Amino acid sequence: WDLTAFGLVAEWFLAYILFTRFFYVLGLAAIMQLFFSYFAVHFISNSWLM
Amino acid sequence: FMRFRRAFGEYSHVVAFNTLLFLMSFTVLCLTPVYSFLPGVYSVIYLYLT
Amino acid sequence: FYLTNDVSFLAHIQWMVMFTPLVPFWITIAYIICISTKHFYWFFSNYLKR
Amino acid sequence: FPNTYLEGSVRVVTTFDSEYCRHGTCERSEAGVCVSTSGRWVLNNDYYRSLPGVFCGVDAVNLLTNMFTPLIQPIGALDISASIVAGGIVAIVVTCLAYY
Repeated sequence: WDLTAFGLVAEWFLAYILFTRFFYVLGLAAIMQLFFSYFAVHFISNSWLM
Repeated sequence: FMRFRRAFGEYSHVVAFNTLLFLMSFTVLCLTPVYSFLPGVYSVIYLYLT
Repeated sequence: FYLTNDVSFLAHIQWMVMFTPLVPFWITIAYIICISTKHFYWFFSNYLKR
Repeated sequence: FPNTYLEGSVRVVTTFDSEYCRHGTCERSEAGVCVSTSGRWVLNNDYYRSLPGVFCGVDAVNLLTNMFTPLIQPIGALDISASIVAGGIVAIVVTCLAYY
């Protein structure tokens, strides 16, 4: 069987248990990374910095 | 390894040019599927520079 | 050209970050060639000339 | 179908202002002259003057002048063919400066 997802969930739960002020930036980075996977191509043109 | 390092200096001069030539040839090959007139001109200029 | 390398690197980085998205392509290519001229001679002398 | 000036690997097509169509779907195209490096279908309509290897213009001189349009475009317009475009400017610049 495969239990990688369960391990990731357990690690996230333990991270949530160890709450600090710096958890919010990690959460924002994770949610931005998840969000950019779906739209992506819709608003990327020119501006090589972007 | 030391003997090979000592011997490799003689042909390093050829290798340095051949590596860049291979890169140029690979780029030309990569550009083929659009401009299907390049290979002849590239062969002509290759023979000229030879 | 009339500056120390310590501030020259910062100036080049700032110019690359700032003016890039609103300048013609050939101007950027000329700038890159001009800034990279002094290394091509060294590379050619040390690994291609012989 | 529009008139064809050449046929084969290299194709040159001149079109009027009409909805040229064949077996399949139909689109409207402006009058002008089009040329493609491949034997693929070509039109003066939008979405056709974006594909690589396709050149278009109002007339013969206009097409030749517009062939250099991407050269003044800001960086970030080509992905694979950027190397040859860069080299074609680098060689001219280095020669015209360093010698003359």
